[PDB]
Amino acid sequence: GKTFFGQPLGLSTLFMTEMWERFSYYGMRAILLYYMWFLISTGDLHITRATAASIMAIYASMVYLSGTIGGFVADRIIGARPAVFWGGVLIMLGHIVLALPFGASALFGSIILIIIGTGFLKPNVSTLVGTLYDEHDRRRDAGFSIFVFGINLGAFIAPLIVGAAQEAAGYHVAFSLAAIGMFIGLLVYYFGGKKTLDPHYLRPTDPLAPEEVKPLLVKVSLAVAGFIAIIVVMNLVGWNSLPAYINLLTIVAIAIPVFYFAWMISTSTEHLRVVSYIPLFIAAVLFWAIEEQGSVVLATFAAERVDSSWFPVSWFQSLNPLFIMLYTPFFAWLWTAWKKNQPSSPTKFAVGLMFAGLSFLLMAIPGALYGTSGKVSPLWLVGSWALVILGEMLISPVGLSVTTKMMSMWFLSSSVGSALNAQLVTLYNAKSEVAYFSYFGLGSVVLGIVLVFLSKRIQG
Ligand SMILES: CCCCCCC/C=C\CCCCCC(=O)OC[C@H](CO)O[C@@H](O)[C@H](O)COC(=O)CCCCC/C=C\CCCCCCC
Ligand SMILES: CCCCCCC/C=C/CCCCCC(=O)OC[C@@H](O)CO
Ligand SMILES: CCCCCCC/C=C\CCCCCC(=O)OC[C@@H](O)CO
Ligand SMILES: CCCCCCC/C=C\CCCCCC(=O)OC[C@@H](O)CO
Ligand SMILES: CCCCCCC/C=C\CCCCCC(=O)OC[C@@H](O)CO
Ligand SMILES: CCCCCCC/C=C\CCCCCC(=O)OC[C@@H](O)CO
Ligand SMILES: CCCCCCC/C=C\CCCCCC(=O)OC[C@@H](O)CO
Ligand SMILES: CCCCCCC/C=C\CCCCCC(=O)OC[C@@H](O)CO
Ligand SMILES: CCCCCCC/C=C\CCCCCC(=O)OC[C@@H](O)CO
Ligand SMILES: CCCCCCC/C=C\CCCCCC(=O)OC[C@@H](O)CO
Ligand SMILES: CCCCCCC/C=C\CCCCCC(=O)OC[C@@H](O)CO
Ligand SMILES: CCCCCCC/C=C\CCCCCC(=O)OC[C@@H](O)CO
Ligand SMILES: CCCCCCC/C=C\CCCCCC(=O)OC[C@@H](O)CO
Ligand SMILES: CCCCCCC/C=C\CCCCCC(=O)OC[C@@H](O)CO
Ligand SMILES: CCCCCCC/C=C\CCCCCC(=O)OC[C@@H](O)CO
Ligand SMILES: CCCCCCC/C=C\CCCCCC(=O)OC[C@@H](O)CO
Ligand SMILES: CCCCCCC/C=C\CCCCCC(=O)OC[C@@H](O)CO
Ligand SMILES: CCCCCCC/C=C\CCCCCC(=O)OC[C@@H](O)CO
Ligand SMILES: CCCCCCC/C=C\CCCCCC(=O)OC[C@@H](O)CO
Repeated sequence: GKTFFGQPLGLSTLFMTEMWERFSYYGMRAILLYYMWFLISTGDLHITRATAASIMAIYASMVYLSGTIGGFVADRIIGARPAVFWGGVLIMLGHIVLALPFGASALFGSIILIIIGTGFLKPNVSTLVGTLYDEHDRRRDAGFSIFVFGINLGAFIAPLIVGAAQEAAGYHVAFSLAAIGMFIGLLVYYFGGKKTLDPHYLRPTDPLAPEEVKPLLVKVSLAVAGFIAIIVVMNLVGWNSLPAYINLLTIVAIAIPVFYFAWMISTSTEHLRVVSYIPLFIAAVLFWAIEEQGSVVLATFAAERVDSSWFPVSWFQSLNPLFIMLYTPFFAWLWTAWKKNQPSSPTKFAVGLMFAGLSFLLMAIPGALYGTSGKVSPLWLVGSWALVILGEMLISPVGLSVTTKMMSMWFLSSSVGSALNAQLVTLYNAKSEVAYFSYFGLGSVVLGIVLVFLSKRIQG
C-alpha cells in the first residue's frame, strides 16, 4: 500500500513539521551571533563580543533544559498534540519579534518565547512519531531514522537560505524567513495531523489525579519563589550584570544533574551500576560542549579568519547537518555489517570524545603555522566539522541505551555541556586561538584515553 518510505503516511506530516521547526531554529542560530555583533557595532547593544558568545551558549543550554520538562507538561496537563501546536506558535512569535523594527530591546523576549516554545514542541514531536507504531512493530527504528533525516535536512538548508537572505535583504527579513518557516510547519502539522494523527493525543495520556494538583503547585511555587529570591539577593549585593545572570543560569544548569546524582546514591544492587553512568555523563557533557561551540567559536573563526569573500559566512553552519546525513548510512551499515564486533558503549563514548578533541587540535594548526593575523582556507573548518561529527556518530545513537541499562537526561547532557560553553567561549579571541584550541582539544583527548582505561570496569 501507499506508505512514506515504508512507514505509516502520518510520518510525512511529522517529518515536515520538524524539518521546518529545525529550519526556523538553525536558520536563526546561523545569524544570531552576527546580529549581536552588528547591534554592538552600532552602539545599540552594550555588551562585549565575549558576552554575546556567552549568550549564544546559555541560550542553547536553556532550550535543551526546557525540553526536559515539555514531555511532562504534555503527558500530564495539556496533551502531546496541543503541546506541539502551541509550542510552534510560540516559536513563530519568537522569530516575528526579531523581524519587527526593534533592536537589542527585543532580544530577551525572542529568547524566552523560543525557549518555552521549543520545550513544548521538540520532545513531543518525537513522542508523536512513536505513536505511529505499537510496541511490537519493527519499523519503529527505521521510521525514527527517516524522522531524524528530516531534522538534519531542515538544519542543512536553513543557513543557506536564511544566511543568503540576510546578506541580500538584511537581518529583519532573514528573521522573518525563520518565522515563515515555522508557520509552514504549523500549516502542515495542523491540517495534516487532523487527517492521520490519533485523536487520543489531543488530551494528556496521564492526566493529574485530583490529589496530585496541590503538591505539584506547591512544588512549582517553591521553585519560582526560591529562584526569584536569589535574583533579589544578587541585586542587593551588587551581582546584577548580565554576566552575573549568565553565571546564575550556568550554576542552575549544572546543579540539576549533580543534585540528581548526589542523592541518587541512597540498595547496592545498582548503587554502583548508577555510578557506572557518571564517567559516561561527563563524557557526553564534554562532547556536546565541543559540538555546540561550532555555532559560537567556529562561527567566530569563520567570520574573522577564513577567506570567505564569495559566499555568506553563515553557510558554514550547514556542514554540521551535512556530515550527519553523509555519515549515517555508512554507520547503519557498520552497526549491522559488524554484528560480531559491536564494540562496547563506554568505548564508543571514549573514542567519540577523542574525535571531538581532534577537531579542536586540528584548528590549532593553522594559527600555529601561518599566524593569527591573516586568513586561512575554508577547508580547515570542513575538516574540523568532519572530525566532530564522526565523534557524534559514535556517542549519539548509542547514547540513550547506556543510561537505560528518558531522552531528558540526553537533553540534560546537552544543556550542561552548553552551560559549560557559556563560561569557556568568553576565553576565545584572536590571541588565545591556538592555546584555546590546543589545550581544550588535548584535554578532551586524554579524557577519552582515561575512559578507555576505565572502560573495562564500566561494562559490569
Ligand atoms: C577513503 C576515505 C579516506 C579518507 C581519509 C583521508 C582524509 C581525507 C583527506 C585528507 C587530506 C590530507 C590533507 C591534504 C594536505 O596535506 O594538504 C595539501 C595542500 C597542498 O595543496 O596543502 C596545505 O597547503 C596545508 O596548508 C598544509 O597543512 C596541512 O595539510 C595539515 C593537514 C591537517 C592534518 C590532516 C592529516 C590527515 C587527516 C586524515 C584524517 C583521516 C581520519 C579518518 C577517520
Ligand atoms: C559551505 C561552506 C564550505 C565552503 C567550502 C569552500 C571550499 C573552497 C576551497 C578553495 C579555498 C577558497 C578559494 C578562494 C577563491 O577561489 O576565491 C576566488 C577569487 O576571487 C579570490 O577570492
Ligand atoms: C522568564 C524566564 C523563564 C525561562 C524558562 C526556562 C525554563 C527552563 C528550565 C526549567 C526546567 C528545569 C527542570 C529540569 C529538570 O529538572 O528535569 C531534569 C530531569 O527530567 C532529568 O531527566
Ligand atoms: C504560561 C507559563 C509558561 C508555560 C508553562 C510551562 C512552563 C514549564 C514548566 C512549568 C513546570 C511544569 C512541571 C514541570 C516538572 O515538574 O518537571 C518534572 C520533571 O521530572 C519532568 O519529567
Ligand atoms: C498568534 C497565533 C494565535 C493562535 C492562532 C491559532 C489558534 C487558532 C485555532 C486554535 C487551534 C488549536 C489547535 C491545538 C491542537 O492541538 O492542534 C493539534 C493539531 O494536530 C490539530 O488537531
Ligand atoms: C527555574 C528557572 C530556570 C532558569 C531559566 C531562566 C532562563 C531565562 C532567560 C535566559 C536568556 C539568556 C540571557 C538573554 C540575554 O542576555 O539577552 C538579553 C540582552 O541582550 C539584553 O541586553
Ligand atoms: C504567516 C504569519 C507569521 C509569519 C510571519 C509573517 C510576517 C513576516 C514577514 C512580513 C514582513 C517582515 C518585516 C520585514 C521588515 O520590516 O524588515 C525590513 C525593513 O524593516 C528593513 O529595511
Ligand atoms: C506582523 C505579522 C503577523 C503577526 C501575527 C501572525 C499570526 C498569523 C497567523 C497565525 C497562524 C496560526 C498557525 C497557523 C495554522 O495553521 O493555524 C490553523 C488553525 O488556526 C486553523 O483552525
Ligand atoms: C511560571 C508560571 C507557570 C504557570 C502555569 C504553571 C502551572 C503548574 C502547575 C499547576 C498545574 C495545575 C493544572 C491542574 C489541571 O490541569 O488538572 C486538573 C484536573 O486534571 C485535576 O482533576
Ligand atoms: C538553595 C541555597 C541558596 C544559596 C544561593 C544559591 C545561588 C548562589 C549563588 C548564585 C550566584 C549567581 C552567579 C554568581 C554571580 O553573580 O557572579 C557575579 C560576578 O560575575 C560579577 O557580578
Ligand atoms: C523563572 C521563574 C520566574 C523568574 C522571574 C525573574 C526572571 C529574571 C531573570 C531571569 C534570567 C534572565 C536574566 C537576563 C537579564 O535580565 O539581563 C538583564 C541585563 O540588563 C542585566 O542588567
Ligand atoms: C551535596 C551535593 C553534591 C556536592 C555539591 C556539588 C556542587 C553543586 C552545584 C554546583 C554547580 C557547579 C558550579 C557551576 C560552575 O562550575 O560555574 C561556576 C561559575 O558559573 C561561577 O562564576
Ligand atoms: C590529523 C587529524 C587530527 C588533527 C590534529 C593533529 C594535530 C595535533 C595537534 C596540533 C596542535 C599544534 C599546536 C602547536 C602550538 O600550539 O604552537 C604554539 C605556537 O606555535 C602558536 O602560538
Ligand atoms: C597526522 C597528523 C599530521 C601532523 C599533526 C601534527 C601537527 C603538529 C603541529 C602543527 C604544525 C606545527 C606548526 C609549527 C609550530 O608550531 O612552530 C611554531 C613556532 O615554533 C614558531 O615560533
Ligand atoms: C575526516 C576528514 C579529516 C579532515 C582532515 C583535515 C584537513 C584539514 C585542513 C586541510 C587544509 C588544507 C587547505 C589548503 C587549501 O587547499 O587551500 C589553500 C588556501 O591557501 C586557500 O585559501
Ligand atoms: C557531573 C556533572 C558534569 C559537570 C561538568 C562541568 C564541570 C564543572 C565546572 C566547570 C567550571 C568551568 C569554569 C570555566 C572558567 O572558569 O573559565 C572561564 C571563565 O574565565 C569565564 O569568565
Ligand atoms: C604529549 C602528550 C601525550 C600525547 C597524547 C596524544 C594526544 C593527541 C595528539 C597530540 C596533541 C599534541 C598537543 C600539543 C600541545 O598541546 O602543545 C600546546 C602548545 O600550545 C604549546 O606549544
Ligand atoms: C572534569 C570535567 C571537565 C569540565 C571542565 C573542563 C575545563 C574546566 C575549566 C577550564 C577553565 C580553565 C581555563 C584554562 C585555560 O587557560 O584555557 C584558556 C587558554 O587555552 C587560552 O588562553
Ligand atoms: C606521545 C605518544 C602518542 C601516542 C600514544 C597513544 C597510544 C598509547 C597508548 C594507548 C593505549 C594505552 C593502554 C590502554 C589499554 O589498553 O588499557 C586496557 C584497556 O583496553 C582495558 O579496558
